[PDB]
Amino acid sequence: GAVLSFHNICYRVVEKEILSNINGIMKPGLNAILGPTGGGKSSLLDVLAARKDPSGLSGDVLINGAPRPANFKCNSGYVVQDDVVMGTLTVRENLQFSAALRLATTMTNHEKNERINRVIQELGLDKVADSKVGTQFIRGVSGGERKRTSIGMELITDPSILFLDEPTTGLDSSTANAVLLLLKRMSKQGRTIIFSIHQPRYSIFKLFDSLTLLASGRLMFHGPAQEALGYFESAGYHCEAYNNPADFFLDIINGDLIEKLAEIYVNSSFYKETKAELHQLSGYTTSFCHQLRWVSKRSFKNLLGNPQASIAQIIVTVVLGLVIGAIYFGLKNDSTGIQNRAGVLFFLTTNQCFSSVSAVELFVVEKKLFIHEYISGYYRVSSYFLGKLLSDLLPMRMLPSIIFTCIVYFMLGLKPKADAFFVMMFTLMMVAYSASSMALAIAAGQSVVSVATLLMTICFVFMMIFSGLLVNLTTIASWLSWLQYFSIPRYGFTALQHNEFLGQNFCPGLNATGNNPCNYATCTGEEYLVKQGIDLSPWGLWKNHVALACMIVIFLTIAYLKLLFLKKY
Amino acid sequence: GAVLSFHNICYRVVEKEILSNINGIMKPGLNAILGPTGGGKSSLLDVLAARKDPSGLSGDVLINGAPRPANFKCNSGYVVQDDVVMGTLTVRENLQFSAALRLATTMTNHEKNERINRVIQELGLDKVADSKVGTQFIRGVSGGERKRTSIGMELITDPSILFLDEPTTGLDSSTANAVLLLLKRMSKQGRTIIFSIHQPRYSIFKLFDSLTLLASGRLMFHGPAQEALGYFESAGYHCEAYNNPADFFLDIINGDLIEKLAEIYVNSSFYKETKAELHQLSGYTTSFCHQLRWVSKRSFKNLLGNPQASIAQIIVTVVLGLVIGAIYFGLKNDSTGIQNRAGVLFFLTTNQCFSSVSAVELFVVEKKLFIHEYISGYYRVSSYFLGKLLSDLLPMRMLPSIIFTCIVYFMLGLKPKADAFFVMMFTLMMVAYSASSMALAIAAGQSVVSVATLLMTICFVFMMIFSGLLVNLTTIASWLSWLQYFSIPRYGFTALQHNEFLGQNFCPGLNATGNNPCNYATCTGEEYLVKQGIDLSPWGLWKNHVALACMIVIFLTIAYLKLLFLKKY
Ligand SMILES: CC[C@@]1(O)C(=O)OCc2c1cc1n(c2=O)Cc2cc3c(CN(C)C)c(O)ccc3nc2-1
Ligand SMILES: Nc1ncnc2c1ncn2[C@@H]1O[C@H](COP(=O)(O)OP(=O)(O)OP(=O)(O)O)[C@@H](O)[C@H]1O
Ligand SMILES: Nc1ncnc2c1ncn2[C@@H]1O[C@H](COP(=O)(O)OP(=O)(O)OP(=O)(O)O)[C@@H](O)[C@H]1O
Ligand SMILES: CC(C)CCC[C@@H](C)[C@H]1CC[C@H]2[C@@H]3CC=C4C[C@@H](O)CC[C@]4(C)[C@H]3CC[C@]12C
Ligand SMILES: CC(C)CCC[C@@H](C)[C@H]1CC[C@H]2[C@@H]3CC=C4C[C@@H](O)CC[C@]4(C)[C@H]3CC[C@]12C
Repeated sequence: GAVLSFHNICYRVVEKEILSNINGIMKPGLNAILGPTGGGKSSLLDVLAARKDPSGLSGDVLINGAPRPANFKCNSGYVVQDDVVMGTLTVRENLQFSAALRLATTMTNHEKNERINRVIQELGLDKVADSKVGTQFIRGVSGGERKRTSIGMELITDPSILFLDEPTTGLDSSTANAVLLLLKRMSKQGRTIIFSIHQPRYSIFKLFDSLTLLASGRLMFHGPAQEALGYFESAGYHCEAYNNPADFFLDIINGDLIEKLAEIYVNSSFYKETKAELHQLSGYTTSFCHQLRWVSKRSFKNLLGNPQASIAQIIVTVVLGLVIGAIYFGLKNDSTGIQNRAGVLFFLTTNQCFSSVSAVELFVVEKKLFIHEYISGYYRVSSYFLGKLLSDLLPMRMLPSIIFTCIVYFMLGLKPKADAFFVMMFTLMMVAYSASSMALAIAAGQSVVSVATLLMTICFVFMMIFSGLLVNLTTIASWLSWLQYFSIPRYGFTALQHNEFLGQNFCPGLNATGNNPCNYATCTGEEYLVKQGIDLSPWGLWKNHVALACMIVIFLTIAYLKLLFLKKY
Repeated sequence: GAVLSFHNICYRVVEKEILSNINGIMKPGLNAILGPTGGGKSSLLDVLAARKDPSGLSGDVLINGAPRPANFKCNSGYVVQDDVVMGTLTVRENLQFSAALRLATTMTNHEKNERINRVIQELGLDKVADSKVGTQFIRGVSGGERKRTSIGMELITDPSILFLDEPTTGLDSSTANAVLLLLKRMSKQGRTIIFSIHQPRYSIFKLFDSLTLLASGRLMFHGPAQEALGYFESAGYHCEAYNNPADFFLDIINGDLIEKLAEIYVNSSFYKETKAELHQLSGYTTSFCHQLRWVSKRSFKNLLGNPQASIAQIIVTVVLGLVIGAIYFGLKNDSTGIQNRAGVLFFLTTNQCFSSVSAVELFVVEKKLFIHEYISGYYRVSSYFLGKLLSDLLPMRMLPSIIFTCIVYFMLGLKPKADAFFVMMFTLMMVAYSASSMALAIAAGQSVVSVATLLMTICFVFMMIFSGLLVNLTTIASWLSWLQYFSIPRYGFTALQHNEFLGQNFCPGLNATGNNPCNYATCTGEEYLVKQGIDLSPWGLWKNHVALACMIVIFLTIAYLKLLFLKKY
């Protein structure tokens, strides 16, 4: 099988050392890593799996007599403590996704289906193959079945070496025993299993083949688990009956010293033998389009399977549209036309902007899953970005603009032409895309959602002040005027005003005989636009969409560069 | 000491029964309640402590031979699974609060200080008496010390009977052993301790005096913990060595049936004896002002000790004020005066309204603590309400109005009089109070903050539409006009407009010789007000503050009635 031999490890993580001097050999079977919570057990596991940065590593990890290959992460499985499976998807769907992106595309779909069937049969999930996994807060298969599902996702590719972080934490005692019996059955086949656990039971402990006890980043013991109790008893720490030996081992460390125990081990017979053995030993699959298609498919299934959020936004949009159509019904070309028109346009623009602060959750929620799957070799950092946008961003943001315009444009009696209807729709869509893109840029590469939401809201109100309606931008002083070019709402609102007010007359029965509206009237739409600082040329309408497009590109590029330089280790 | 004898309990919680037929006697010592998670162990604990509604209870709880007194909850302590201590306060401060509200006011402060010193010495917290407890996510004393602090808060009043829900869950093994040794020391004094635990160790289990095993709402065993293993072994379920007997007992239930075990117990020698014994046995301190003072003091200390949130809001307010003063600097009485004035007033009003959706967290965050302390007899439901308002609501909402007005009123060149400055300040303060009150009304008596925040934002935008600026309320149709009287921003904005536009002239060099501004000019402020639908009489300014005050009263009363009828059991 495989023999993962680590020798003289020292990891320095501010320069702290969480693993000091750890050497051992993990032969095939069911190997273990025990110790207190603060001990470097998960850290050692990651070090052996190469899921940790090589910066601090100061030792030689050597598998089956040769240095670790570059494709080790891809050829070896790793199971997370908290399952990352997609609740909205069916078990077989998740297994199909993993098979699609990990296994070679040369394999035909029939062969992959056979492989998935084999794995499902082995884990014993055949009954619940076609059932939704569930969020573990939402209803679905049981927690043990979710854990089995994760194990299967990693088992698709026939891994020789398999790592497991806390396989039994949060599971019930019966479920935990079931999981570990399953792992023992897997190990009898020759697959080397390496895992870390917390507070095991003697029924569990009786199944181990090797034991690695860690405390405060030091090696208290490495050897067969059966002989560990004899070793400690020989050291003088006698054990009482009806006491789980694992608890006794932890108790010795707790003191109910550490360097003394480490030296005792160094003088053991299990250390010189291990030294002799170690001295003897020492001296992308898939194309870009495939990744994009599958990640987009998974995202769309997640969107449909959990429709509570999207449906609510659609409902709110429709209700607001029907209310606004009734309130502003029958806009008139009289003294009060200007106020109502400007007000409705302002409201639509700001509603499109402030409703886009819900895009911060697009990447924040799925951060751990993204990191795990990138390290495991599922996909590139580009395909994830493009697919997630194409699935979760384009349609949701493209809908509200269409709904609003179709509902309100003819109830309100706005311009009766077709050239203007689609300009309005396009303008609103671009505003929404730009605002959502700015949200992604700020919120990308973060795990906390609160701060990003606060920042987004503050920035948007500051932008909204510098829109035309509230301040008359021609009045603002020079040393603060330039801030208006950094406003998303300004461009959209200006475009809508240019589209609507060009041609209207708001003076009933002027008769223009004296030709004098008293110069303080605002009798015509063009006069209002010029007094507001807007340009009546056609370029004045499109120099706003140009800016919105450029802002979209800039923000999306920033978000990509933030995901690409994120720390994934 | 005390002998809490329960007999023939049946609790029906939709009519489900989670406790079927449970009888037992809990003599002085260190008694226990074990079983699986789904078993009614916490439910039984609450039933014995009277923290559960008497509706479902169908049995006789009898303490020391007499029915439970009405003041039982006050004379008996109860410790929650998740500690509710205030992190922002020092240990001694929390103990002082509990002593102030639980112990009689007749006791002098010197005696109470001596009592607190005794308790601190007993628990062994003397070293960390003057250290902040911490949130357990923020730095502070260790988790074990927080648990000891809770135990002390309950131990202030010298309870004869003491209840503990999961005293050791989340604690480290060494810390758990320390806590339980402390409880054993307390029990040797004659105090009857009753507690529920999960997955104990044999070191812990060796300390028990009585055992009560529950599974699926049925009594598997009640008797001395020492004899339990012999009982089960006699039943045929032999036990292996190096296995914790608690785990063996749970394993028997897991099956690695229940009615069979219950019948076996009914035929036991520990059941007839208990029946014989049971048959033998059967056949506000403080004034309102004190409560208000102390709850307000605690709230203020919590506000100062965690200043990250308040400081940020103050900073945002100041920054916005200084930006707005620069943008709108030197308002002129010309064609563009009306727009800028109306815009700034609108912005200030809506900023005061939308910034008050952060008040939903005032009561949502401290819901569990409020319920626990009300049931324990700390305070009334009125004193908590008034004190929490007086501490957390009045100052925070009263500051921003003052800051905004003082900064901007003279930079913008608004009315140069004093009568108007304070009208503006008062108007803004009332708007903020009314909006925050409406937030409290909706969010009161809830544990989830998301839904309330969404509702608040939606209601506020709907209100903002019906303000004067965007819609010209004189245009709206009759069957929808009446919705304007339910708008908080409308009243404030109308008041500010009435205060500012009354007397201004926005037509430079009219010369009024022909006396014709063309009737479409809006040459004067009064003309703008009347065209907007506002009343120029002085009553038109104050009929808005009257409405705001009435809304404040209505919403606060609603919130109180929602807290008073909340389910606390
Ligand atoms: C339109 C008034 C105002 O622009 C202002 O000038 O003062 C401050 C402020 C405003 C609007 C909004 N907010 C504010 O703080 C928060 C907010 C949330 C909104 C939401 C909820 N977002 C947080 C996504 C909507 O769905 C639609 C419109 C929304 N409008 C606003
Ligand atoms: N990236 C890091 N930065 C700083 N300290 C770290 C980092 N990774 C580990 N450590 C430290 O190394 C020590 C070991 O932590 P460790 O990972 O082993 O926790 P664990 O409880 O044993 O893991 P698990 O519960 O998942 O099995 C800790 O003190 C931890 O703070
Ligand atoms: N107010 C309630 N409404 C509905 N069901 C309830 C209520 N209180 C308890 N139950 C039910 O009674 C059963 C027992 O739950 P229980 O309180 O004992 O959980 P527990 O794990 O044992 O408590 P703990 O962990 O804190 O020690 C559960 O099925 C629970 O859903
Ligand atoms: C760099 C980051 C922070 C994003 C900021 C980009 C902003 C400031 C840039 C991006 C593209 C720019 C626009 C590009 C084209 C023109 C047309 C010109 O006739 C007027 C200015 C205008 C309208 C620019 C204004 C500033 C602008 C909107
Ligand atoms: C239960 C909730 C919705 C409370 C909101 C109640 C509102 C609708 C009530 C409370 C007090 C009321 C005001 C009381 C006094 C007057 C003066 C009168 O000359 C005009 C109406 C006006 C201004 C009322 C309008 C409606 C009003 C503001």
